[PDB]
Amino acid sequence: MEMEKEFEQIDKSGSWAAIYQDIRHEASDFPCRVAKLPKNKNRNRYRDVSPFDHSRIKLHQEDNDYINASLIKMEEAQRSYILTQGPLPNTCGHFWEMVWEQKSRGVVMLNRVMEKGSLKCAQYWPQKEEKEMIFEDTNLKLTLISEDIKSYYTVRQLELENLTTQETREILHFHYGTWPDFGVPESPASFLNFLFKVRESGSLSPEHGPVVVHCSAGIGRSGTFCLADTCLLLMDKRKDPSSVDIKKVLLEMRKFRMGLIQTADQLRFSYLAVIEGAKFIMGDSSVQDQWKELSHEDL
Repeated sequence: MEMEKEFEQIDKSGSWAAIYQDIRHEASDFPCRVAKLPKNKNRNRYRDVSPFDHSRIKLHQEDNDYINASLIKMEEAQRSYILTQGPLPNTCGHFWEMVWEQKSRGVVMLNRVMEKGSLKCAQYWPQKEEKEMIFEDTNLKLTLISEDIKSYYTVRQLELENLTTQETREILHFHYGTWPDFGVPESPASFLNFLFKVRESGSLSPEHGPVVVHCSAGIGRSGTFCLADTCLLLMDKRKDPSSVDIKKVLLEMRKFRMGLIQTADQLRFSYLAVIEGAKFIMGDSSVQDQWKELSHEDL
């Protein structure tokens, strides 16, 4: 309601850039001293994207507990997310160690391994059933069990095994294939179709650890995904769309990780996705079938 009136106003006055820059100016600034230690330079994909000390995920290793990953703990919405960079060749074991220790059930990947001619993410999961991966540094084994390939995204079932204890867990991998770096999804429908696939899996349940969300830096596409989900959840808990202030929610999220949402068009898209998703939240169940058709997932 109030967010739709605000959307129309911003969009008629052509002021998304100024709205977005105001968010950047008001965003929190907290120290990232661990991320900037010399021994961690090769654990960071981007010099200017670091986790805050207060919200960084710590590995349960005695040597070096550092990974470029942040816990976004949304107190009012009662949902947590782990946002992280795309793993590097030397941090793939750390990534799966974090998944194990945090008891996550789902991993949401919003990028491709190669984008714009460069390698934006290591190949951190196995592409063939018969070629499992072993992470010797963290003593974990990862096997591809099956995969469901749709036209613009893929859902994989992985088996993660702690080789120390021989315990195994099913991890779901939700891989969005058509969301360009620094860009927006092709439509609200295709974004929402994917988001509700993650939701329906149970991966966002409070019974599990936080879902792990990443793109290449873990702030732009990842921030858009989490902002839309949190806004929809807030509206759902209250059953009241007009009670949600997207910009306040984004500023709250930015207390836990810098730079969430990287462009004014990604902010604008977040409004579009939440406004459209509100139709489902407020009881028009049939719109989910509409998104599935408009997303052309079965092509």
